[PDB]
Amino acid sequence: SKSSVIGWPAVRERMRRAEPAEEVGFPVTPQVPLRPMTYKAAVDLSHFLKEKGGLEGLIHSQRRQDILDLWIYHTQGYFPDWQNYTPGPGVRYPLTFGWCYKLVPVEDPEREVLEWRFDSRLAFHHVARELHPEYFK
Amino acid sequence: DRKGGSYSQAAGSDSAQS
Amino acid sequence: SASAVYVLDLKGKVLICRNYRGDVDMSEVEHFMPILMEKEEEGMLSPILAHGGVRFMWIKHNNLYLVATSKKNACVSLVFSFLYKVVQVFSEYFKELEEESIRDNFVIIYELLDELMDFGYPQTTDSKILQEYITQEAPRPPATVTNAVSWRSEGIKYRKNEVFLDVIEAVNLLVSANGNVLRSEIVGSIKMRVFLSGMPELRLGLNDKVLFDNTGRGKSKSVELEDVKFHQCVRLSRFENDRTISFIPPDGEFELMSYRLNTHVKPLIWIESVIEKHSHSRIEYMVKAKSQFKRRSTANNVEIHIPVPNDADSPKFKTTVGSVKWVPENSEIVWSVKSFPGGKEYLMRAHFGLPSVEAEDKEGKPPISVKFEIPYFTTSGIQVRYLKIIEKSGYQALPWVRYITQNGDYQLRTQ
Amino acid sequence: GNIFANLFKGLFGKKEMRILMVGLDAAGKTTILYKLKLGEIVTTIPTIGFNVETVEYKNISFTVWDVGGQDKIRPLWRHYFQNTQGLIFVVDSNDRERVNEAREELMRMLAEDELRDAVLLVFANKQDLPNAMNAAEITDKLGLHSLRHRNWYIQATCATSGDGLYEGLDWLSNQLRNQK
Ligand SMILES: Nc1nc2c(ncn2[C@@H]2O[C@H](COP(=O)(O)OP(=O)(O)OP(=O)(O)O)[C@@H](O)[C@H]2O)c(=O)[nH]1
Ligand SMILES: [Mg+2]
Repeated sequence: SKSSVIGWPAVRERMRRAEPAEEVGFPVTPQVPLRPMTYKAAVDLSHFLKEKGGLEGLIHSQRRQDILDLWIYHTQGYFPDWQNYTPGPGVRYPLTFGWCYKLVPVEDPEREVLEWRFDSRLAFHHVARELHPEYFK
Repeated sequence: DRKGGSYSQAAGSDSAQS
Repeated sequence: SASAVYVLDLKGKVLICRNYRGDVDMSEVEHFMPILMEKEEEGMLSPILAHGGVRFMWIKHNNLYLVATSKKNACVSLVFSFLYKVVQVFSEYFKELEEESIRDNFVIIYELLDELMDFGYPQTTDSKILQEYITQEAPRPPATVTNAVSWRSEGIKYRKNEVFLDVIEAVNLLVSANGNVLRSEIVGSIKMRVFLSGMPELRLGLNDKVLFDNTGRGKSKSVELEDVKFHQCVRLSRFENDRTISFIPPDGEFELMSYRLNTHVKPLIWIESVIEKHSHSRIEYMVKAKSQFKRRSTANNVEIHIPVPNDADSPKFKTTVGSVKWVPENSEIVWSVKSFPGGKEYLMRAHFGLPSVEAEDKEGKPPISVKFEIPYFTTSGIQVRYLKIIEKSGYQALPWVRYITQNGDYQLRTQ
Repeated sequence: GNIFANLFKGLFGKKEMRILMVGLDAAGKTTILYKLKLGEIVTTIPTIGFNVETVEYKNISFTVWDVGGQDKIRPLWRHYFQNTQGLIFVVDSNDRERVNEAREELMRMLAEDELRDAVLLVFANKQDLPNAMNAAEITDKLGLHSLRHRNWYIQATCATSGDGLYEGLDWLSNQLRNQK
C-alpha cells in the first residue's frame, strides 16, 4: 500500500507532536466503501505498524488514538470503532480480534500511563473477548 | 451518477466485533 | 368493524361500494355528503362522521373520500389501517388515483375488494403477494399467504443480486418568530430496494448507540434514535433481545426501518428575513440565508418559500444568488436555488407594491418553509456497518445504499 | 435586446410625465386646470369628487388630476398617491384662517413614505387681490425650505390673467426631465 506507507510517516509525526495528556457535518466520500475493520486487515495493519515503528512504545493518548483511527478510516474506509481497548486498570487488550496492538502500564485506570505494545498473541487469542464475553455477544 | 448522493456498497457485518 | 367500504367522488357520487357485513343500509351514503358539507361549513367537519347510529369514518384521497360505514363500536384505528392499506394497494396496482381508473378498472377492483376483506376483517394487504392471485389481465393462491412469510414470495430468481438502499434524512425544524427553534426533529428513513434470488434473510447492522454500548464501543459516533420502527419483515423479538435486526427483505422497494430522534445541533440553514412593509405603500424583504451545514455538502434544489403579501403586485426582487419568482397561485416568494454550497450566504432585497384600499379581513402569516435537499450528507452521523445477506443456495450479494439529506418540517415562523 | 424603436421614438419626443392637482376648495384648482387645458377661466361648482385632465406641452403629456379640498375628500388624496409621479400644491393666500389648515394638510401629505419621488410644486393661486402675499412670505410661513430631500419651487399664477403658468410649466419640465 503506497498510500498507507506515505501516510504512516505523517501520522506518526502528528501523533508524536500531540501531547500524551471547528467544522460541522459528517461528509462521506462518494463511492468510498465503509465497513468495520476485519481481523486480517487489523493483523496486517498491526504488522505494518510494528515494521515501520512509531506505534510500539508510544505513549497512549486519546488524541493520538483518534488521529490514528481517522487516518486509517481515510486511507482504508474502516470505521474507527475496532481500535478499542479493554477497560483497566492494567493491560488493556484490543476489542477487535486480530489486532496486534495493546496498552500496558508504563509507571484509577484513567490516570494510569499506558503505552502501545505489540502483541502477536492478540491475533490468535481473543483476550478481549474472553475478558468481556458480554461485550463480544 | 444520481441526485441525492451516489449509492455506496454496504458491508456484511461488524467485522471488528467478531 | 366496518360495515361497508365505499369509494365516493368530489361530486358526492359513490364510485364503488363494497359491503362487508350488510348491517347498514346502502342509502346512508346519501346523507354523508350533506353531513360533510354541514361539518365543513361549521368547522366541525372530521374524517369520522356519524349518521345517527352509523359512523362514517373515512379519509380524503386524491380525488375521492374512502368512506367506510360502521354501526357498532368498531376499531377506528383498524378502519384507518385498512383504508391506508387499500390506498397503498390501489397506488401499487394503478399508477394514478383518480376517477379515470375507478370507472375503468372495476373488474379487478371488485375482485381485490372482495378478496382483501371478508366480513369486515381484512386478511391480505401485500400488493406484491396479492398480484399473484388477482390480476386485471386465476390460479391457486400462493403459499406465501398461507405460510408465515407473507411478504417474500419464494422462488424469486434474478440474474444478479443487487440491493439498493436509501438513507433519506428529514430535517424538520420549527423556528418561532422570535428566532428560537421549538420543534427540531430528524426522522431517519431506511428504504431499500431488495432485488435478489431466493428468500435471503437480511441481517442489518448499523453503528447504533445502544448496540455500541452493549458491545462496549459506546465511545465513537453512534446514532441515538429515540424511536426505531421496523417493517413487518423485521423480527421484533430479535431486535428486542440483543438489537439484532434480522428480517427477510421483500421483492422490490419497501421501508425496512425508520429511525426518529431529536436533533440538538444548529440549523443547517439560517434564514434572517425582515419585513419592511409600509402601511399600504410598499414592502421590503431583507431576507438573508446563512448555510450552517458543512462546506463539503451542496444543497441541491434549495427552495426557501417566503410568504409574500396576498394582494401584492408589481414586485421587484434584489437577490444575490438563485432565481427568485413570485407565484400568484401560492402567494409567496419562491427562493429557488439550484446548487447551494455549504457555508454560502445569499442576501435578498424584495420590493413590491400594495393597494391603497385595505383588505376586508386578515390573511395571517404563513410560515417560511425551506426546501433544501443536500445529498450525500448524514446529519445524524448514522452509518451502515454491515448487511448480512444469507441464502440457503449460497450467493455473493452486492448491496448498495445512498444517504440523502433533505428538509422535512423545516418551517420558520413569521414575525 | 434592441432599443432601436425606443431611440426612434425619443428622436421626436417620447417622454410624457404626470402631475397632480391638490389643494383647498375654492383655491383655483379647477379654474387653473381649465386654463392650462383650454385657456379660459371657467367657473365650476366645488369639486365634490375629482377632475382628471391632460396638458400637451413641450412634447410631454402633463396629465393633471385635480383634487378637491372638501373635508370628506381630504383623506382621499392617498388614493392618487399610487402610480403618481408629480404633485402640485395650490395655496390659498386669500384665506388667512385656511392658511394654517392648508399648511397642515400639506405637511400631512408630505409625511408619507410612499410619496417621496414627487417633487414639490407650490402654486401661488388667487394672485389678483392686494391681500395676497409675495412668493417668499407664503413659503417662509409654510417652511418650504425645511423639507429635506424635497425640490420645492414657488410660482405665482393669476387665475384671472394666467401669468406665470408658462414659467411653472418650464420649471416642472426642467425638474422632471434631465436632458437637453
Ligand atoms: N374672480 C376670481 N376668483 C378666483 C380666482 N382664483 C381663484 N378664484 C376662486 O377660486 C374658485 C376656484 O374653484 P374651481 O376652479 O371650480 O376649482 P377649485 O379651486 O379646486 O375649488 P373646489 O372645486 O371647491 O375644490 C373660484 O370659485 C373662485 O371664486 C381669480 O383669480 N379670480
Ligand atoms: Mg376644482
